[PDB]
Amino acid sequence: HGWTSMLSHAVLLLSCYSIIIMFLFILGMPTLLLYDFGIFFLAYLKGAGK
Amino acid sequence: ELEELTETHNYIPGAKDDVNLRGYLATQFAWGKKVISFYRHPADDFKCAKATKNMLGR
Amino acid sequence: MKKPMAKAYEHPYNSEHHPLNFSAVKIAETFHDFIGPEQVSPHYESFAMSRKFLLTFWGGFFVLNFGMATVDLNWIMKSTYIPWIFWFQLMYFYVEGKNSMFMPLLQRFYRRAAANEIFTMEAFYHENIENKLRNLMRITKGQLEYWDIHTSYGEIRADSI
Amino acid sequence: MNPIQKAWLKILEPVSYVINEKMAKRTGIIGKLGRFFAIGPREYGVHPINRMFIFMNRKYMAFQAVALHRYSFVKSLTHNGFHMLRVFRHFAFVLPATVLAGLGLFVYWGDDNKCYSPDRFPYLKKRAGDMALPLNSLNQ
Amino acid sequence: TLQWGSLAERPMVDRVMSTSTWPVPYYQRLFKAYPIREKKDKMSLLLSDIDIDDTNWYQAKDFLRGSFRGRQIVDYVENNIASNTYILIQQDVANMAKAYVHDICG
Amino acid sequence: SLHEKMQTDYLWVKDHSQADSWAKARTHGYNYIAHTVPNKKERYEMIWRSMGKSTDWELEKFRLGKKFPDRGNKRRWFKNLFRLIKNPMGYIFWKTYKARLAKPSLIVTSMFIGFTLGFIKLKAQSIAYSKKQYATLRAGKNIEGSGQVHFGYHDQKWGMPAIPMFQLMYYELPGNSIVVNPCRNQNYRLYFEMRKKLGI
Amino acid sequence: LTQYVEGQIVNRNQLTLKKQEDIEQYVLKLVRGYFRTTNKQGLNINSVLQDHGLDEFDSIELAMQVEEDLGYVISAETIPVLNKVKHFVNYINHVEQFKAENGKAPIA
Amino acid sequence: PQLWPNPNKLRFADLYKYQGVEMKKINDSIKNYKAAKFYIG
Amino acid sequence: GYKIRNKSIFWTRAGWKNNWHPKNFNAPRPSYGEFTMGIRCRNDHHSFLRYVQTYRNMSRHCKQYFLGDKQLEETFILGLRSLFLVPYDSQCLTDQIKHGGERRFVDQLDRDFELISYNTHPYQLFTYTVRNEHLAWKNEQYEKIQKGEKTFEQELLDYLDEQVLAEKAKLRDGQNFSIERMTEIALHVFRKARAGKVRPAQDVRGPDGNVNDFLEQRRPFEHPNPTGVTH
Amino acid sequence: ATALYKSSALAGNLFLYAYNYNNFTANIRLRTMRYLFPVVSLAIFGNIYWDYRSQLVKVNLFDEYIQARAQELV
Ligand SMILES: CCCCCCCCCCCCCCCCCC(=O)OC[C@H](COP(=O)([O-])OCC(O)COP(=O)([O-])OC[C@@H](COC(=O)CCCCCCCCCCCCCCCCC)OC(=O)CCCCCCCCCCCCCCCCC)OC(=O)CCCCCCCCCCCCCCCCC
Ligand SMILES: CCCCCCCCCCCCCCCCCC(=O)OC[C@H](COP(=O)([O-])OCC(O)COP(=O)([O-])OC[C@@H](COC(=O)CCCCCCCCCCCCCCCCC)OC(=O)CCCCCCCCCCCCCCCCC)OC(=O)CCCCCCCCCCCCCCCCC
Ligand SMILES: CCCCCCCCCCCCCCCCCC(=O)OC[C@H](COP(=O)([O-])OCC(O)COP(=O)([O-])OC[C@@H](COC(=O)CCCCCCCCCCCCCCCCC)OC(=O)CCCCCCCCCCCCCCCCC)OC(=O)CCCCCCCCCCCCCCCCC
Ligand SMILES: CCCCCCCCCCCCCCCCCC(=O)OC[C@H](COP(=O)([O-])OCC(O)COP(=O)([O-])OC[C@@H](COC(=O)CCCCCCCCCCCCCCCCC)OC(=O)CCCCCCCCCCCCCCCCC)OC(=O)CCCCCCCCCCCCCCCCC
Ligand SMILES: CCCCCCCCCCCCCCCCCC(=O)OC[C@H](COP(=O)([O-])OCC(O)COP(=O)([O-])OC[C@@H](COC(=O)CCCCCCCCCCCCCCCCC)OC(=O)CCCCCCCCCCCCCCCCC)OC(=O)CCCCCCCCCCCCCCCCC
Ligand SMILES: CCCCCCCCCCCCCCCCCC(=O)OC[C@H](COP(=O)([O-])OCC[N+](C)(C)C)OC(=O)CCCCCCCCCCCCCCCCC
Ligand SMILES: COC1=C(OC)C(=O)C(C/C=C(\C)CC/C=C(\C)CC/C=C(\C)CC/C=C(\C)CC/C=C(\C)CC/C=C(/C)CC/C=C(\C)CCC=C(C)C)=C(C)C1=O
Repeated sequence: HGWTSMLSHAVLLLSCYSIIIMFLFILGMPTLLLYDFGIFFLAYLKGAGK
Repeated sequence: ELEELTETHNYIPGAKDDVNLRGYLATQFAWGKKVISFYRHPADDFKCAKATKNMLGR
Repeated sequence: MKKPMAKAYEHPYNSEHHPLNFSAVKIAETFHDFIGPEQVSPHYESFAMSRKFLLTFWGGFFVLNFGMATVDLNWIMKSTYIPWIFWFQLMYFYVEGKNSMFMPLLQRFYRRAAANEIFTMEAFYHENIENKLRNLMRITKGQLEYWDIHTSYGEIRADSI
Repeated sequence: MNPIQKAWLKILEPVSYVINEKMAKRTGIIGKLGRFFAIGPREYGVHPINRMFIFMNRKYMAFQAVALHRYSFVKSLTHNGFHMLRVFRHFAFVLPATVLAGLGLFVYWGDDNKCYSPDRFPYLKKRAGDMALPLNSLNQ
Repeated sequence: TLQWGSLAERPMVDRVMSTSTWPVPYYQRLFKAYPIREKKDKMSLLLSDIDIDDTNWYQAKDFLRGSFRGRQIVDYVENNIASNTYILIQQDVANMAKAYVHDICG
Repeated sequence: SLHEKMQTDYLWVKDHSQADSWAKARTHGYNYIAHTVPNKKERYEMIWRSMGKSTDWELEKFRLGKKFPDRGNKRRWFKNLFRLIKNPMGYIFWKTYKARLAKPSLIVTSMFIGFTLGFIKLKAQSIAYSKKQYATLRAGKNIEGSGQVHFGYHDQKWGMPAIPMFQLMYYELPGNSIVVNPCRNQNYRLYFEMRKKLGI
Repeated sequence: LTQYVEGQIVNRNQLTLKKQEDIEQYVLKLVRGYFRTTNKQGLNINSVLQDHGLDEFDSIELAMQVEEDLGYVISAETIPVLNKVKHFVNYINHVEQFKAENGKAPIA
Repeated sequence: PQLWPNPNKLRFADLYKYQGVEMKKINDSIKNYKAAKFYIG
Repeated sequence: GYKIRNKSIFWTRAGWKNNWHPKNFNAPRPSYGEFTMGIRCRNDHHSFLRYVQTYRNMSRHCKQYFLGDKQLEETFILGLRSLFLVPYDSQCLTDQIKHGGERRFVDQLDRDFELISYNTHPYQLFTYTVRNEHLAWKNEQYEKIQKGEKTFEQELLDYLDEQVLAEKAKLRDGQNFSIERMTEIALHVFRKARAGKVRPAQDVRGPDGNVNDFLEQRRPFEHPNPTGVTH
Repeated sequence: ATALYKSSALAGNLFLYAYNYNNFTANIRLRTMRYLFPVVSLAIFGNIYWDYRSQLVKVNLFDEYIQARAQELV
């Protein structure tokens, strides 16, 4: 992050935003995966009922 | 041909080369030694998913 | 001679200075127009060694210039102590310590060794391609031997009669 | 050679005649002085700032072509065209939106261009001759 | 060696001359200057070691049709030669020898 | 080609001196000598050979003759300065090509940029503190010495250590965030009421 | 309905065969005109295109030329089965018979 | 070949009507400026 | 010349020169009908007909801008086939590709045709430039032949015909005029003709080791100030 | 000065599009810029002209008030 020292008043501005970006899109990866499974998404996770 | 690789977004080096000799020279000591598969596009995704009677689709 | 076509299709949105499609080649051309040609020195000695005394003056002039201008230089030296200690102790192993301690981490060397071998393959490009052609020329010369036999049949048929 | 250089030539056409034909060959010092200020094609007349733009424009444009050329997030929702499982489809429009936001890079540069500067403290220091003021100067 | 001199005289040790001239210009040329992106009259160097293919007979017809004798050769080959390809490869003298025994009987 | 001579002259500068046109003034290489190169003694032998061929190995002719400086090196420092101003990045690029053939790691490059930009940042704050002292001086407080490293019985503030620990807890005061209170806009209520009273 | 021919715009004409002998003579002329066809005189009704230097892609170019001359719209499912001169003749008959009874062109 | 322009041995009228590779680039940029009249307008 | 010395240059974790099915952890595994509830897969059996239609589209949409040039159309066909014959002749086992090689190549060619339909594919722009440079040279020859003048190509052909007569009239001991001797006669004329033209310097170094550029002007300094334009 | 700079920077974007007109118009990889460049430019002009217009209205209200109020106090 050294090359961004003069781009703002915070040296870690890009790092502080990226940790939030990394959190939000990683949190959305499982959500989009269940959407891809469809209505059967529970059978993809646990399998058949008992 | 370099513009064709760029305009079709085939920006994985050596993907369309039958013998990616440059890819072998770069991975002579790489972990999990492998070269890119032939004509692999960086956007294609052939992942599947199935639901079985057991958990985790097993 | 039959009259050929006057011209082919002329694309209305493609030019040499503004090519429609992109590649590193056009960027490389504009880059060398910017940095200009290689600044070749015509002299017998390099510029630095011929003006060491003069460059030393101007080197110290700007040091004094910054030193005379910076009235709070001691505040900057003290403010730099903590990051100087921190970043050097943190990155010592990854830069230098790895060369004699736990792990070598030869990833960057592998990239030098492969490029050094490619430098040699490019230097011997003419040799390697010429050997590949010697085998293709051998195949071509072998096929041209059948025409040499046929051109003598007329002489053979005449002398046999 | 550019139209601005050719426009200078028509204006300096008589001056070039006096320097190149008369002064540049008379004798002695007048000859050396006329041959030094000779008029003609510019030696080392390339403009690096022009060339810096052409290079940076081309390199940044090749990046725009990559960031803007993405597979659609909307088209992948139905699982009927080219995309069955795309766990990072919600990232498809970040690069395009980021390049489009780069159009206001120079429009909104610095603090004065993002707000009404006279309501900010730094404007008071500039009108005071770039002088330090107490932080509550806008209130008093 | 690893001890070549001071830092200021580092660019000095690079030049190697093919003549006995003194003093020697120190600068070692890195690349060849390419001021104008001129389209070279030279043919492409990609056409180096490509095996025989369709472009060979297609261009042979184009150059043969520039002659009167070549126009007769092309027309007879494309009409009256029982071959499943234009990439003619002679691997035997069967068609040659049988054409001579059927001709020298006279 | 057709436009080669015109373009090559337009792109680069040539040497205008005719220093070597005069025969006897030409140097043998004894004006600017390389001292540390591994072939140093071969350079001196070629200089000696050049001096011997000029006098047919009767060096008494050289002792009696006039010795000249290297006129070809005249005004060389000015000529490099003008090329640096003409194209500063092109001059820096080619003068550092051989040095940039060896590229340090991403860590070393980041340390160079970080410490360099961090030093400039402290210099900018040091300049801003000098404006504070000038405002203090004009406000009626005479200043002995200078700087903010107080020798006496005062608190000092050294400046943010350029490490992520302090850069997460602290951040510098943004002057653009000090604003006029928005209650100023409520004075416009006086204008709206006056316009209605005057029948505007 | 017009196309460029050697840089000149020329009005293109369509053919209507509707007869077995006209179909065989057209197909033979079609295949003989293709620049990859070998042994043009040895080409008969029972000639396999593979025996004359033609592959699956050359059959597409031949079918593409049928749509130019006859005005057909041949689907991609039909092209890979046209591998003989006889196959082109029977297909043309099937298209004309289909249009004579169903009153419309075959599905494309 | 021997009539190619020389920056030293050049006439004033020839320099004014040179039209070299620098002008060829500009004329290409001008074609883009003109074609963008409706979009910018 | 130079050969790669590492004997393990083409070794991968999946085998020698394996660029069709690289080894990774998530390997393909079979599915059993009786135990599978539902599945999400994008594979299908449509690549064959899509491969046929793509060839027809690329061929027909490129011929729109050929202006009826028959030789260019036939040349383009040979080039188009070389693009579609890649999976049939490559060393890579295109039938053993990870997740279906047929689907991968069809989707790859569809990206090419999308550019072709817009007349923006680099192979198209390269074809127009190459053909324009070729027709300009053919038109130069046609204008010289209509004027009764002899083309530069005919002058060499006539000059080379008289060189063979002169060599075969003096070579009476042997009477086998090989193609090797015929070649070095033409190359000796080609080098002399190429050196006669005012061409830009192609080789880095001239007869000496020095470069042949405009920048390769060193001491001694013997050029005066640049002179201005003449009136 | 702020409204003039931002107007010149917006004019710089119009030159960047004009200088690269053939690539932005014919190359489909840049279609999103071709489509949404006029939308962003209108929003930029909207902000520039909004700030100038609102500033102009506030100055006129201030000028007309200090004149009316001064006469009442006289
Ligand atoms: C604070 C926020 C908290 C939440 C965080 C997350 C936010 C939510 C966003 C998540 C994504 C939501 C968007 C979903 C889009 C769906 C679009 C759609 O509808 O497509 C259809 C699609 C179904 O189609 P398909 O699966 O592709 O295939 C279907 C087959 O073809 C069909 O085969 P079939 O025909 O055999 O099936 C038969 C039928 C069978 O259906 C039945 O079961 C029948 C049920 C009984 C009906 C009543 C019967 C009454 C009987 C009456 C009898 C009368 C007769 C009496 C006698 C007659 C009298 C004369 O099945 C169906 O057809 C129904 C399927 C569709 C059901 C709808 C599912 C979506 C409902 C969502 C509701 C809430 C949405 C709010 C969102 C608001 C917007 C923001 O729906 C889905 O895919 C659902 C996917 C859901 C996955 C996402 C789950 C994410 C997990 C969320 C919880 C996470 C908790 C932990 C969070 C941790 C922190 C993050
Ligand atoms: C009256 C005037 C004359 C009318 C008649 C004439 C005009 C007729 C129409 C002419 C054409 C109109 C063009 C559009 C229709 C095109 C039809 C078509 O087939 O195109 C297919 C076309 C084909 O794809 P393509 O050509 O390959 O590429 C398309 C694009 O390049 C890009 O494709 P893409 O797929 O990559 O784009 C993806 C992007 C597309 O961009 C958008 O659409 C913006 C989406 C923003 C809204 C997202 C909604 C999220 C769920 C909300 C659920 C509740 C809704 C309630 C909303 C209340 C609002 C207060 O969306 C995303 O990025 C998805 C990820 C979003 C990030 C995560 C945010 C979601 C989570 C939020 C959580 C926070 C709240 C949690 C708690 C909630 C409270 C409890 O795809 C398109 O959709 C084209 C869109 C083009 C943009 C149109 C607008 C341009 C800007 C105009 C000014 C703004 C107007 C729109 C404002 C929208 C409100 C914000
Ligand atoms: C009665 C009423 C009238 C009273 C009059 C009283 C005054 C008498 C007038 C005449 C006085 C001189 C007598 C005749 C001398 C002739 C000697 C000769 O034959 O030529 C030798 C000398 C030989 O030069 P060269 O061989 O061609 O090349 C030099 C070497 O090759 C080296 O070239 P290089 O490339 O390696 O660069 C190194 C060079 C220079 O390189 C440098 O580093 C110097 C840098 C200076 C410029 C920078 C200054 C810093 C401040 C500004 C910053 C610039 C920023 C630019 C960049 C922007 C930011 C990035 O080193 C030198 O210093 C060379 C200077 C000459 C050698 C003398 C011994 C020098 C040691 C003393 C050094 C301290 C003085 C330095 C002054 C330098 C002026 C050129 O030529 C001259 O000195 C020419 C001077 C004659 C000019 C005549 C002008 C008309 C006279 C009347 C003027 C009226 C004035 C009224 C004043 C009123 C009272 C205040
Ligand atoms: C300086 C001496 C005292 C001054 C007296 C004057 C002495 C006369 C000589 C002065 C003239 C020359 C000055 C030195 C030049 C360096 C020598 C040289 O040329 O050798 C060739 C040298 C090649 O190195 P090599 O040894 O042949 O092979 C290296 C291998 O790659 C890999 O090698 P490795 O694996 O063995 O190790 C990796 C690394 C070795 O590891 C390191 O070098 C550690 C570097 C860590 C960062 C150090 C930051 C320095 C502090 C600057 C912060 C401001 C200073 C004030 C604040 C702190 C106060 C202490 O390699 C190197 O970097 C080699 C350089 C080591 C020696 C030079 C280090 C100088 C540091 C300064 C020392 C303290 C000065 C205090 C300031 C005094 C002011 C009053 O050229 C280089 O490329 C290295 C220079 C640094 C380049 C890094 C990349 C910079 C890219 C910047 C891009 C952004 C620019 C944007 C453009 C700007 C706008 C247009
Ligand atoms: C599916 C697989 C995963 C996906 C694969 C896809 C990845 C795509 C790769 C494509 C590569 C990027 C292409 C563009 C880059 C080209 C430009 C460039 O930077 O090359 C540098 C180029 C190559 O460097 P190199 O010397 O050859 O070394 C290469 C490698 O380091 C190798 O040399 P080494 O072996 O000797 O290195 C040893 C290594 C040894 O490291 C280790 O053994 C362990 C490392 C553990 C890290 C511990 C993290 C601790 C976190 C604590 C955080 C606390 C504070 C947090 C506060 C946040 C808020 C609370 O330690 C290092 O030195 C690493 C170097 C620095 C790494 C920085 C990023 C680290 C995280 C990477 C995230 C990616 C994760 C992927 C998942 C991988 C999972 C297996 O060298 C240059 O510097 C020249 C370029 C000038 C750059 C200067 C300015 C840089 C800023 C602009 C860069 C471009 C924009 C930003 C792009 C991303 C840069 C960070
Ligand atoms: C520098 C600035 C920019 C930084 C960008 C990042 C640069 C990263 C450089 C590439 C490194 C990538 C490492 C990948 C793993 C390589 C090793 C390997 O293949 O394992 C083989 C290994 C090793 O086998 P081997 O045979 O190859 O090596 C043997 C090792 N020796 C020689 C010592 C015996 O075998 C395995 O199969 C183990 C698999 C473990 C998987 C570990 C990686 C999991 C994470 C990867 C996915 C991350 C995606 C993140 C995307 C985030 C998006 C939001
Ligand atoms: C649209 O897509 C995009 C690109 O295209 C792909 C990009 O390239 C880029 C990258 C951007 C760039 C590469 C451009 C970078 C330029 C930057 C940072 C600023 C450039 C600044 C300069 C060149 C300095 C010039 C100095 C000044 C203007 C100050 C002095 C004033 C001057 C010279 C003008 C006087 C003022 C006037 C109003 C008169 C105007 C004069 C004229 C019009 C004369 C012209 C005469 C003729 C004959 C044409 C982006 C961001 C982008 O979004």
